[PDB]
Formats: sequence, structure tokens, C-alpha cells
Amino acid sequence: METRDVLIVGGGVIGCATAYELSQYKLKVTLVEKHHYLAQETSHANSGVIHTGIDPNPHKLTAKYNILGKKLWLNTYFKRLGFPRQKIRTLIVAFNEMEREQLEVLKQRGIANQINLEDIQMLSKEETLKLEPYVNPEIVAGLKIEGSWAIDPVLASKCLALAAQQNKVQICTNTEVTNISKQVDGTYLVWTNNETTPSFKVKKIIDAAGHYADYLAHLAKADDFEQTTRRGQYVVVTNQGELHLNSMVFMVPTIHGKGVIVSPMLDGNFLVGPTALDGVDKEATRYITKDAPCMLTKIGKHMVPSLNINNALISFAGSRPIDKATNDFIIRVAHNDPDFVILGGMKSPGLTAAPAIVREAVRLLNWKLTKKPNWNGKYNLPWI
Ligand SMILES: Cc1cc2nc3c(=O)[nH]c(=O)nc-3n(C[C@H](O)[C@H](O)[C@H](O)COP(=O)(O)OP(=O)(O)OC[C@H]3O[C@@H](n4cnc5c(N)ncnc54)[C@H](O)[C@@H]3O)c2cc1C
Ligand code: NI
Repeated sequence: METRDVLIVGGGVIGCATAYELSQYKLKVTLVEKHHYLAQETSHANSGVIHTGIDPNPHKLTAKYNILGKKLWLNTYFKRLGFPRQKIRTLIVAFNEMEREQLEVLKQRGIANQINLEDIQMLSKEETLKLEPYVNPEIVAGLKIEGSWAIDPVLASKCLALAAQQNKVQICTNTEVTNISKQVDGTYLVWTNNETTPSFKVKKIIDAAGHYADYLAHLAKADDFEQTTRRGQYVVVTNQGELHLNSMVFMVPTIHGKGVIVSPMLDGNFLVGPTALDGVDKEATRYITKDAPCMLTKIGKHMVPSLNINNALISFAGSRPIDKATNDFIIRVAHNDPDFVILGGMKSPGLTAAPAIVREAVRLLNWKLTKKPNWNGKYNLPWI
């Protein structure tokens, strides 16, 4: 049985960035992940986009943490951590007059979420097709936003963890939390992999368990929020000849769901998707099906008609964990246990928001913390 200050449960990007942030303090920290490797779940199956903030409702935590999160990635995390990424602008395209006025709404949203005017540009049909000659010519309008990036979220999550690990954070994989009990004395005992006796005794739990973030709070008797799901399947295609894109192209999200794209990927291939299906089981959140490819053909070709979807390399899927009550991020202490911090409902744009989400996690522990004087935070993930 390890006694420790903080147990972080879940090794997606939220758990990993949390470990990184806490590694700068004098603390005994452990992170637990049920899989043999980190970032195998939602943080594996997403489009990797660092969103501008044009999209999320400005009154929600999604917008708030998008804004903070992105600044942190660009002006702090990218200076210290090496992993693949690239700067690439956002283009949202409209197909009729109703989608066209949605662009005007989106513009306003971006401004409300503090995007400078110089980054936003409404484009006519003609201007859009000049910028991106391979887009559907039946579009009527476009909205271009500079400032977005695309990263490999897997390599980023691992970089964060390795960085944390280098600064004395304990990372335990193949370790699934199966029971938690708060003690008379204020600490938790934690059982893993259904073992008989506890593996950990800790003062604080940071719940970053993705689709099981709700399960884990119910298990600690700490909060009773519930998540639902939205599963999205993608395809990656290659060998598209003369095809080029210098933007990530999006359908209007307001009409077609969040993050429906055709994007050029870091590896030179094109990502298409995703589909959308609500209410799949938690254990099914990454299952691919034979239904989805057909929807994917319609989505890709509507946006980039010269796309050949038979030139397909992989199919994969992921699901957004969605808080049932608020349809927003959950970033707070449990309502019924001030020592259990919840980072749940980590839907889009949780990746973009991550750094801000986890700094708030650190504050919600409500401790006077002492910095290690010899921390700088730098890690270059070797990759080629
Ligand atoms: C299709 C799709 C597209 C998206 N696109 C973007 C995008 O372009 N940009 C953006 O900003 N956001 C995007 N998002 C949102 C983003 O991917 C998620 O916000 C983020 O990955 C959530 O990370 P997480 O760490 O909370 O969850 P996860 O990555 O799911 O990790 C949670 C971890 O907890 C572990 N776990 C669960 N239960 C236990 C247990 N009891 N014990 C131990 N471990 C446990 C799991 O194994 C796991 O890996 C997208 C999401 C989806 C689904
Ligand atoms: Ni407002």
C-alpha cells in the first residue's frame, strides 16, 4: 500500500496534463490508468484540433476554458514540450442562405470569445474557392479563422506524462480503480484490479476517467452526475493526387454537429468525419461499425467532391463524454466530497482546453503548495 498526496485517475490527456502540472510541486503524486498504455481512449480518437473559440457558446465552461486553454498551449506548453503539431487555419463553409447566416452568428460568437478581428474574415463564394480550389463549388460562402493548430494528441499526452514522470510523478498502468472508500481520518483507501486489500491511501483524488468519470464519483459516493455519449467514426484517406488543402474545412456546426471535417493531417493524409450516434454504452465508445463508412462518403464528398474515399487506410472511432445535466464541462469538487476533484464531461473542446482545465484542478485541491526550485518543465519527445 502506497501512501500519497494525490491519486490521479485516468491517463488520457486530462490525467496526463494534470500529472505534468503537479510535478512542479513538492508532493507525492501517482497517476493510474487501466490500459497498458496512456492515451488509448477519447484522447486517442479525436481530430487533434486546437480550436480558435469560434464555436463554443460564450456562456459555457467550454468557451471559457477554450480561451484560456489555447493561450496556454501556444504561449507556454509549445515552448517547453516537443511533439508533432502544425499551425493550420480553420475554414467553415456554408451551402445555402440559411447556413450563410449561421456564419454571421459564428463570427459574433468568436468575437464574444475574444478572437481579434484581424483573425476572422468572412469570404464570398468566389474568395473561398480562390483560397481552397478543391472545395465544393456549390458552396455560397465561407468563414476563415486564423489561429488554430493541429497536434498529435497521443504524442502530446505521452510527452506530458513522461515530463511529469521525470519530475517524480509515479505513473501506474494496467491499474484499474475498482473501489474507493473515504476514511474516518479524511484520506481515501483505493483498491485496484479487484484486489482484496487496498493499493493506495491518499489525501486527494483527481477524477479524470473520461467515460467513467461519473462511475468513479458514484463509486466514492461523492457526486451523482451522469454522462451520456456521442460516438463518432472517422476515415483516413490517402493518394488523392493533386488535391491540396491549406485549411481544416468544417461544416457549419450549428447545423451539422461539432467538428465535422476534412482536414490535411500531420502525416500528409486526409481525415474525414466524424459521424454522430448518441447513447452508446460506455464500453462501446470506440467501436467502429459497418454502417458509418456510407455516412462518411456523403460527408467527405459533399465538402471536397474530388475526394476518393476508396483510398482508405484506417477507420477508428471515439466518443464525447457528455454531462447529462448541463451539456458542459465538469470542473469542480464533488458536491458531496471536497477532497474529490472532478474533471468530467470532457467533450470537445477538452483537448484545446486541457491546460486550463488542469490548472484549475490543481487549485481545487485547495492547498498551499510549494514549488521545486529546479523545475523548468521541458521535454522533447523523440519522434521521427
Ligand atoms: C470524435 C471526437 C473529436 C474530438 N475533437 C477534438 C478536437 O479536435 N479538439 C478538442 O479540443 N477536443 C476534441 N475532442 C475532445 C477531446 O478528445 C476530449 O476532450 C479528451 O480527449 C478527453 O480526455 P480525457 O482524459 O478526459 O478522457 P480519455 O482520453 O477518455 O481518458 C480517460 C482515462 O481514464 C481511464 N479510466 C477509466 N476508468 C478507469 C478506472 N476506473 N481506473 C483507471 N483508469 C480508468 C481510461 O482508460 C482513460 O484512458 C474530441 C472528442 C471526440 C470524441
Ligand atoms: Ni453573451
